[PDB]
Amino acid sequence: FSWLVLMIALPPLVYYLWICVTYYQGELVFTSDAAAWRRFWSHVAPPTWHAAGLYAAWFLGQAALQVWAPGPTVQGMKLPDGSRLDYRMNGIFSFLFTLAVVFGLVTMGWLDATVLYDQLGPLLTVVNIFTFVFAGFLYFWGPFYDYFMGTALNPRIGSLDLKLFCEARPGMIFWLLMNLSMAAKQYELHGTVTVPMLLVVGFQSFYLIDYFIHEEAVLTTWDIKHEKFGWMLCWGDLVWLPFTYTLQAQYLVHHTHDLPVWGIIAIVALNLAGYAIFRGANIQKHHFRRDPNRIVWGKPAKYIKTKQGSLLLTSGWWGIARHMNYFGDLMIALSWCLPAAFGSPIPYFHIVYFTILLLHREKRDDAMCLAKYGEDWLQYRKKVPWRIVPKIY
Repeated sequence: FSWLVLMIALPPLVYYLWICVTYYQGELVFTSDAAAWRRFWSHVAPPTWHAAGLYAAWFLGQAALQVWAPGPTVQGMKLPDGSRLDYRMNGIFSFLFTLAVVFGLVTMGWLDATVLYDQLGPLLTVVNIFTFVFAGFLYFWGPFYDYFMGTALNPRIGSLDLKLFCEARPGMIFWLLMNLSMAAKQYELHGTVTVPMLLVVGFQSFYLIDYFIHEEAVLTTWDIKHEKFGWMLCWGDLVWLPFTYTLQAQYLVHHTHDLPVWGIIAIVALNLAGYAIFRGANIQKHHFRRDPNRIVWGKPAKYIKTKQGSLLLTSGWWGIARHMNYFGDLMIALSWCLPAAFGSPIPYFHIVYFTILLLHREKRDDAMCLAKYGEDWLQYRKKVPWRIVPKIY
């Protein structure tokens, strides 16, 4: 019921926003006018052979890389059953490689610095069709909406795991490439790469670089550990992420304003405070959980020794709130959106979205650790009451 309608509803929302930002001036268009709606929705681009070819070439370039990237191999999760999946993983080498190759096609003139901006509209629809055909196949490898949530758990061909792959290669690297192309397009249309583009493009670049340095970490996440793929997962990978995360740069492509240096200082500080907290918390959890006795913020570490053989840090960021890290991530989000300034609501629809996401994620994780840690978790929730913020929530 809600799922098939949500399923048909999603691709339009991406078109809507894209149309909005590119063809209008990033204003939230809404009228009741018939003629206005025909003008609005005519802007949807049909699927071109050069686009389908280009994407298919890219997606298979990444699949190729994912399969023959140098190494190492890691064991994956799922302690019971065993039920321990092999993961060849070369995200770093892959990333560097596809950069060198892509920039290489670009200097060789064989590809244009701006293809991803130019042939964008058709890509959106090409990938939209490709994910539907794809989700059809994912349904076929393994009862009305199962298209939505999928079957066969973590499906593979030739040591290629699809949830992880789509999570990473053809989805997220495309994100940075688009950003670069859109940077390039701002320069071709206006003579300089404006500072807000450099903030946005650099910030997302570094976030991604950070992501791959911690490629192993995403082997423990809900997407990977628990939820079994499906159209929403696959489409969230190939479509939602690149074509909405690039909205800031999209917007900026024809918004060549600069920011006052105080805005520069506050935005960057926001981003780095956010990274101190997001990466800080995780490292701290780890470095504590490999040596409890070690100091954490000077003081000897305060932990709760859970009956089911695990330790819960009750100090450092984990002492301040149960999810400082999520807060870190959210600061980071807001720091991407603020270069865009206050011309339009569109660039900021990420922090709204991310916020809701984090809220959902928090609730889930909370439940999970109650199912696992029982009273010790409750004891913990007694020690550290604040979910994220933490004086507020």
